[PDB]
Order: sequence, then structure tokens, then C-alpha cells
Amino acid sequence: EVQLVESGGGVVQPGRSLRLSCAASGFTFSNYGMHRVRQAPGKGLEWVALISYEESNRYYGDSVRGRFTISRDNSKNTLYLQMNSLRPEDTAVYYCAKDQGPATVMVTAIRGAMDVWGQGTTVTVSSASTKGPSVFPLAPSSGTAALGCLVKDYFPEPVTVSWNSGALTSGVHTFPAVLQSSGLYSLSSVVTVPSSSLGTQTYICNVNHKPSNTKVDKKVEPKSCDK
Amino acid sequence: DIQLTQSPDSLAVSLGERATINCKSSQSVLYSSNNKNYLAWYQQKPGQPPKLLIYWASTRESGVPDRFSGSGSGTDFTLTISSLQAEDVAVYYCQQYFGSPSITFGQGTRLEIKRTVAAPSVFIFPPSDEQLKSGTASVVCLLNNFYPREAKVQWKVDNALQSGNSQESVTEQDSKDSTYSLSSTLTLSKADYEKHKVYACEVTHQGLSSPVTKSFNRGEC
Amino acid sequence: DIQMTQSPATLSVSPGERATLSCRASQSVSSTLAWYQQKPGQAPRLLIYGASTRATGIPARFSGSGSGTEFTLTISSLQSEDFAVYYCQQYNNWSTWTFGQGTKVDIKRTVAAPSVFIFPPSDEQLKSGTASVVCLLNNFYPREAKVQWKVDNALQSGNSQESVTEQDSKDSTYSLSSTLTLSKADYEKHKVYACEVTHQGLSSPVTKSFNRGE
Amino acid sequence: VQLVQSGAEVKKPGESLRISCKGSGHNSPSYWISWVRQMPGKGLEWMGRIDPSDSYTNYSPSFQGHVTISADKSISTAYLQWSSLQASDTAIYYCARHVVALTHLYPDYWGQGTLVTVSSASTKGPSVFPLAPSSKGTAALGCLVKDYFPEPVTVSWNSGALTSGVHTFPAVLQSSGLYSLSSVVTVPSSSLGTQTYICNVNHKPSNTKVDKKVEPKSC
Amino acid sequence: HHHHTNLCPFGEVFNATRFASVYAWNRKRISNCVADYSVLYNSASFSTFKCYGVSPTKLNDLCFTNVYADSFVIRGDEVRQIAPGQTGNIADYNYKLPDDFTGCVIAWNSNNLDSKVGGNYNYLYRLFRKSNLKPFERDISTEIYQAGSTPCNGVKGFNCYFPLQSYGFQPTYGVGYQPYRVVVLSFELLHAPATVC
Ligand SMILES: *[C@@H]1O[C@H](CO[C@@H]2O[C@@H](C)[C@@H](O)[C@@H](O)[C@@H]2O)[C@@H](O[C@@H]2O[C@H](CO)[C@@H](O[C@@H]3O[C@H](CO)[C@@H](O)[C@H](O)[C@@H]3O)[C@H](O)[C@H]2NC(C)=O)[C@H](O)[C@H]1NC(C)=O
Repeated sequence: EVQLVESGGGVVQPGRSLRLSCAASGFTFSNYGMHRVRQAPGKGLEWVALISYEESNRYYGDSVRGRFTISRDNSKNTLYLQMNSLRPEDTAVYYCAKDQGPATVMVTAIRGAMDVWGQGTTVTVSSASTKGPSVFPLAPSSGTAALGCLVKDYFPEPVTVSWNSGALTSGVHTFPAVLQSSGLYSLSSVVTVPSSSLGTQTYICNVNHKPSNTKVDKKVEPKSCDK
Repeated sequence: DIQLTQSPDSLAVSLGERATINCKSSQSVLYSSNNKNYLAWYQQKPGQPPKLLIYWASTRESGVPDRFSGSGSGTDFTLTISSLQAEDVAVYYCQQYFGSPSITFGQGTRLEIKRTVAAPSVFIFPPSDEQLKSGTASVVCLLNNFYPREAKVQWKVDNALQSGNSQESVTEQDSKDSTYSLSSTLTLSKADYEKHKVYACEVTHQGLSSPVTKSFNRGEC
Repeated sequence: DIQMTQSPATLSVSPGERATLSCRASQSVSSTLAWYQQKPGQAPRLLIYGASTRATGIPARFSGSGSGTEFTLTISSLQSEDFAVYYCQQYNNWSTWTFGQGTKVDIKRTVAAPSVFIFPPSDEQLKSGTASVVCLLNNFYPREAKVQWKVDNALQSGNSQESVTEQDSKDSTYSLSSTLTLSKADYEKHKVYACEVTHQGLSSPVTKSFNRGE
Repeated sequence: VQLVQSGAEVKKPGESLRISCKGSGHNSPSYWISWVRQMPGKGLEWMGRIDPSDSYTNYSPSFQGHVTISADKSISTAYLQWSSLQASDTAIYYCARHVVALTHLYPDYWGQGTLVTVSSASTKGPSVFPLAPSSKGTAALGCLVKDYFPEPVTVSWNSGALTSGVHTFPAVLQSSGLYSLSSVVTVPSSSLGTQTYICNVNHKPSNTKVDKKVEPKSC
Repeated sequence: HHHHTNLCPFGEVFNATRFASVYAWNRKRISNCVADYSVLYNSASFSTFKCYGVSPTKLNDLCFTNVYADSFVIRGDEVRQIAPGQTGNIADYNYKLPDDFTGCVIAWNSNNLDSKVGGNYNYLYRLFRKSNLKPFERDISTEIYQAGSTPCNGVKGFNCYFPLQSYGFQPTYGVGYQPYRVVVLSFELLHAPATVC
């Protein structure tokens, strides 16, 4: 079966280099042209690089023309993307794709399309240091009430949030993170519950951020404004 | 370069109904020799890589359900879904590979499910007492389960409309009632937060007859 | 090429028990493997082909299995006509067809230590110009055994040949002989002639020796 | 399905030789007959294979520059040929077939084999030397059937009166191209002075029958 | 013993130890014998058996003036190109069927026969070609395909590519890339009144 396993992504300082890999199986690799396509966070698809089946044709997008170098090892069936002098605009998920034809730009009659894609490597260019998040409660206000947890100031992506260790799933919304001006990410995870259970059911969110070896459980309680 | 322009940027179609996505190219994409337009269509669901649907403008990729169909030629192209199924909610890209300026994609069309207008449930959350001990105040405004996606949130601090200190995040369309949820985070310093008393967010949405505003008073609880 | 290796070297199974034979390939061979049977003095006979399919006309007690690199031949309820040597041959279509070394299937019996005797070359053979030193290992089990010639405590190699009888039809034992061949001039240069026998039935290597002219 | 090889051969080293193997009942003109070598006590080793119709060989790397395999589809016969024989080529040679069955391959008939003996010797009868019993409960004596050609020899003890415990080993081919054989027998040590032990060697090709008395050596 | 009562040697076509590459496909002419197509269709090992212009059931009841048996190898996803009115690298550049094709197409997965660990590169296919093949045309040319206006002078390189290319069949590949043996039967009907055939 067709299979493209990518690797090499990660956090890189601006101006530093990073080599992306892409191992292929299930088809005669030395015979097909390979593409590299990235997708910046929240943006559309953008073409990056291209190599021919005999590692001859090499073409690049305007934004990466000299900084990126594409190569292939037809003996190890692997595609490489050597990304040098990285900039923030390069932060994206990078896919490698197989061409239907040998990616021979001049033949034209044999021009192919993106047949099979890989799962994509995450690449983040930033001068941020790895940090675990702080979890702050979004306390329910004094028929149904809303509560949640605030996951603020962590790096890099991603985090995983559950409620009552998975016992609470109905009405759970965990928002995609937002990148703050400081360079760290911020995220919120909420859930709607009946107002009659705010005094009887203990609600605890379970945030897990593997890059910092951090797992936090935070008890969200109603702001007791009565004494 | 060959510029690809899809129409529309987003559309909603109810299940079992027909969806149609157009895509126009700058220069013609037609090798007159074989008479094949070199245009491809892709489906991209959240978190996944793209999935090839159509190539040669009108040829279907092996395994794609027969409800997907591409047509058009030259500079005007069309991707049509006939019996829109729940799993077809995704972004669709046209992509030319005429071989001239390498390869260019389209901006991508967002395909959501159409339903009855639904009003948002609004809740506001004051900054917790644990965060203010750190020096930063984060005020959160929630728009839970609404349709359609278009919504306008307006923060007000002592009746002064706030902008430039707020970030929003929207969930993808829910898988069972096909609604949206939105989160806007108003960030302030502890000193600036302690200078004003009335904090509120003003939501405007189609499902609402007049702008809704939820509020709390600074240090009132 | 694709090296085929089997295990064990030899085995011992009583009638009715289940023989288990393995076969390993150096690289994958998909499933184009074949097991054979070669009874003494007879041409080989096919048992399994395609790793698992039984050849028509073969008892259903034999069965093959495996895929890729490791395979197995199972003889459920071993019979008395099942004593032979079993190989595994692969036949991938555009490739050199390779062969295993084989495995010998015997009667199960208790371990027995060999009887070691050393025979000096007769005076009638020394008059001819050649000396043949024979070392005997009489009725032992299992088949595996190691003989090491020692001439004045110099381990000899390259000047000896060995011959083994078939498993005896009454006690299931083997008999092995090793003939150390030397010239009469080379034979009269040394004094001590010995052969060292190591075996499973022997706790330590047993050595029988004679001195030239004694 | 039926393959028929040629009869056993005997050649001097350096002489040319070609054995044959005719087939019948094949699925189609495009089969896969293959040659396999088997030395006296060695194992199986593949050599080559041809599709008669196409006559396309696939010699094994350890055999490529040594033997040539040819075929003539008119007689549906396969051939294996040596340009120059050496003593190492002395072995048994089988031909096996491998018909095609659309989905996969299938080996059917297996040749009975042709024995090849490369030796520069001739017909010679064996010398019989005694393996005397050692002066040191049971003792072992025997005979040495050395330097004879060709096979086989038959060894008996006391004209057939001593069959218990006799192990007549299969012969070995020395470097000299002649065969050597040993036959032993274990007897009670108390009978070494009261029971005479004689071994009857019979070698029909050379018209030789030797009886040799084996006594405890006199020191 | 050969007679015309003897049946046609379809075994030689289907039961060959090795097929030709699709760019240089083989063509056997079956003639001067009696053909029985009952054995062919009945076989449960044919993953593809599509006939055009004639139903397979009425094959033995038909009168042909001529029969062709073309045989080659392609990969699984390329089987659908062996039909009238198709395009692709195989139908345009390797083997093309006429629009009024009157015959049958028989295919079976041959992954136990034409794939080796490390890749069987014996099978080739023409990938580069200026204009499409005509129906039943065989191009065994090996001339370096010139893409640009700069001549190649027989040398491989940029804008100068070898027109042929190997499948490299490995047994671990997906069925869409595994080797499939194909047999294409071309019929030649007899112009005769209905009262005959
Ligand atoms: C290509 O060759 C295969 C292989 O034939 C094999 O080799 C021969 C030398 C003989 O030894 C065959 O016995 C052997 O299988 C042909 O496959 C065989 O086809 C025949 C009919 O053509 C099948 O016979 C039938 O078997 C079924 C049960 O499977 C019975 O119900 C029928 O009554 C009939 O006996 C036979 O099964 C089949 N062999 C296998 C292993 O499947 C194949 O037909 C041939 N193809 C062509 C186009 O010539």
C-alpha cells in the first residue's frame, strides 16, 4: 500500500536549519516525482518544492527559492527537504506528496497531480522556550450554567484537555489555541451543565502538555459569594 | 503565475442536497494536443492531509464516491457533490498543474452543513483570583452552539469599546447538531484591570433580534 | 542470494509424537517455499509447496506454515516410514533458487555415551608406506559428536575422514569411524597418537591413546 | 508427467560429459526444468534451470562458470554438460520440473538421478589389513578394506556366523580416487584367545575375495 | 501427435513462465485448431474478464476467421486502461485497443510470479512518447526522448529522458501496484448470414 512517513519537524530558532524527511513504501519510488507542500496555521495550501524521478528537475516556490533545497535518495526511497535560514512565515505543517507522473516539468503532456500525501510534519520557527501552561478556572456565574478551564502561556503545541478523566464528554468544547504576542499559546476548554448540579458534581479538567512533561488537574468550583 | 480563484469562499448545503464549487484560472489550462484540462480537486478535513478527488478536470480518483463530479474546461471549472453526506464537511481546493509556474492551489472553499438559524448562549468569565496574583487579567466571553458562523463580539470596559486586546478562536462545526462555538479572550494588565468597574461583551448574531450583552462588575463577587 | 537455514540439526521423535521442523530465510520470500522428503537412497519427494499447501498423494499428517522469513513443517503422529531428511527450497521466480541444509528425523531414545577405541596401523600397512589410524565410536546417541585427533598434543586437521552408519534398526544408535591417514615417514616421527571424543553422554572429553611401537 | 535421465557415468578428470533428462506431460511448452547436485553425504544444491521453448538459463552463482545447460524442445529433453571434469564433480545429479499454474508455480516430477564418478583410477581389488584388539569387559577388532575401485564391496565375519554387533561403515573416497572401507565388531574380551575372527571381503568387479584373520597383536 | 481436431493451445498463452513487458507486448496467433472458451470463463482465478462486442457465453457458438492472443504485464491500477476508449500512460503509449474492439480482456493478479523481494525490474513500460499509439501498435523504440529544443545526442539528463521505465515489483506493494498478467483475445468474425452462425 502507498505510505509516506514524514519526520524531522520541530521547533527551530529563527535563522537555523532543519532537514525534513519522508520515507516511501508500497510503490517504486525511484520512478515518481515528489512534492513538498506546507500549510501555515489557519491558512491554505501552498506549494513549496519539487524533484523529478531521476533527481534532475528541481523547482521551488518564490518564497523559498534559494533557502530550500530538495533532494532524494532513490536507494533508501526517501525524500528530503533541507530548510535553511528559517523565518516565522515558514511556520507550517509540511506534507510530502507523490506525483501521478515523473514530475518532469518540461514534458507537459505527462504533468501529474498530487496522488498520495503524507500525514505531515509540524515545523515551528520561534525564539520561544519550552514552558508548561498555567490552568485557571472559569468559574460559573452566581436553567443551565457554563464553566471551563483556561490554558494560557505554553509552548509549543499541543495540549490535551479532558473532563473528569473522560467521564464528562457531552457538551464539551475545547477551542484551538491562539498565539499571543508574547510568543506563547493560549487555549480554553468549556462545558455546559445543568444549574442544579453545580453543588453536587465535582468538575475537574485534565490538561496534558507532553513537551514540558506537565499534567495538571484543576478543580473548578462556583465562586462562593456567600458568607 | 497562474492564479486560481474559487467561488465561493464558503457555502452551506443541507444533507442529501447538491453542492457546487467553482474555480477559475487566470491563463487557460488546456493542452490542446490531448484535450485535457490539467486541473485537480482535493478534499481536506480538519487535521488530515488533502485527499485527491478529481484530476484532468473531470476524471475521478479511484475510491472516491460517485457523488463527487468535476466538469468545466479552459478557465472555468466546477466540483459538484450530488447527495451531500455528513462526512463531506471539509475544505475543497482546486489545483492547476499545467506545468507553467510550478503549481498553484486555490484559496479553498469551506463546505458546512446548512440548518435553521440558531442563537448563541452567551456567558462571561471574570479573571480567576489565582491569575490576578500573577499580574495578568484574562476576561473570557463564550458563544456556545450557534449558527451560522458569522458573529460579531464587542468588548466594553466602562462603556468604552475595546479592540486590539482580544483574540478569538472558533470550533469546527459540531458532528451531531452542526453548530459553532466561539471564544474571545480580552487580555489586560492587573493594573489596568483594577482601573475600571464594568466589563462586558456585546454579541450580535442573526438568531438574535437585538445585540445581547452579558456583564460583571469589577470585584463585585 | 537468500540463505536458507533450518533447525535443529537432527532430532528424535517416537511414533505418534509430533515432529516440529523450522526453516528460516535470509530475506523475505513471500510464500513460495517448499518442503521435501529424501529417504535414504531415494530421490527427494515433495510434501508442502506454497508454505502451506499439501501435495496431492501425501498423508494429511504433514502440514506446513509460515510466511516471509520463518516457516514450519509439522508431522503430526509420526510414523515408521517418516524417517528421512527434510529440506526447504524457495522458488521466487526471477531469483536463484536456494536450498536449506536439512534436518534428520529419527527414533527417540535415551542418551548413550560412545565406546572409544583407537587402532594403531598394522605392521603390514607400514611396510607399504602409509599409516591409517582409525578411531571408533560405537553405538552412541545422539548423532552429534566431535572427534579431535592429537599427535604429540598437536591437534590434527585436514588428514582425517569420517564415516557414520545409519541409525541401528534395534537400539537406534550410531557408529562413527575416523581414519587418520599419514605417511610412514610422518608416522615414525611422533610417539603419542590419540583421538578425543566429546559427546552428550560423556561428562568430559574421553581420549583413547596408544604410543608408537608399544 | 514423467522425466527420464541418463545412466550412471564414469569419466577421467578433464574429460567432457553431458547427461540427459527427457520430460513429458508438461502443462505447456514453457516449464522450468532444473538440475540439482547431491554429493555422497552432502545436501541438496540448486544449479540451473531452463524454459525449453525460450532456452533461457539462470545459472546459480556458485555454478555459473562451470557447467552449461542446454535443451532441445523437439525431443523435450534437458541437458547438463561439463567442459572439463574434476574429482569434486563426483555426485548424484537430479533433474526436477516446475510447471506454471497461472497464480503460482508448482513442482511436479523429480528425476531418479544420474550418478557421476570422476576418477582417474581403474578396476582394483582391496587390500585387507587387521584392526587388532587392544591388550587392555568387551574388546573391539575389525578389518580395513582400503584402496579398491569401483563400488561395492561386501564384508562378512566367520562366513556369516558373526552378525551380532557388526558395523560395516559406508566407504569413503580418498584423494587417490580409490575407495576405503572399515568394518568392525565388538566381542567379549575373554574370547580373544579362544575364538578366531576372520573377515570375508568380496569385490566382484576385480574378481577378488579375501579372508583375513584378525588376532590380538603379539608384542 | 498433431491434428486439427486437437484443441487450440491456450495453455501456451496463459501458462507461460514469463510474460513480455507491455511496451513490447507479445502477440500469438491461434489458428488451424478448435478453440473451447468454456474452460477460460469457468476459471475462478480471473479477477478481470470483460468482453467487448461479443458476449462470452456465445463464444463457442460463434465463427471467427482469425484469433489473436496478446499477452503482457502491468500493475493493478493500470488494468482499467486495457479497454476501448481509455487513455493514460498504458493506453496512449504502450497498448491501445480500437474503439470498435471485438474481443475479450482477461487479467489475473500475478504477485506470486512477477514480484521479487528487492524488486523485480524485468518488466518495463514506455512512459515518454510524442504522439499516442494507434490501435494494435507496438513501439519497442529506445531512443532518448528529447523534451527541450536542445538535442540529447543519445545522452540522458535534463530534458533528455529514457522513454522506458521499470515496475520494480515487490510482493509488499499494494494491489494497485502488484503485477497483473493480461491476455487480450482479438476476434475476426465471419461475414455470414444469420442462418449459419
Ligand atoms: C494452466 O495450468 C494449470 C495447472 O495445471 C496443473 O498442471 C498439469 C500438468 C496437471 O498436473 C494439472 O492437474 C495441474 O492442476 C491448469 O489448472 C488446472 O486446470 C484444470 C482444468 O483445466 C482443473 O481441473 C478441474 O479441477 C476441478 C477442481 O479444481 C474439477 O472440479 C474439474 O472437474 C476439473 O478436474 C484443475 O483443477 C486446475 N489445477 C489447479 C491446481 O487449479 C489450468 O487450467 C491451465 N490453464 C490453461 C489456460 O491452460
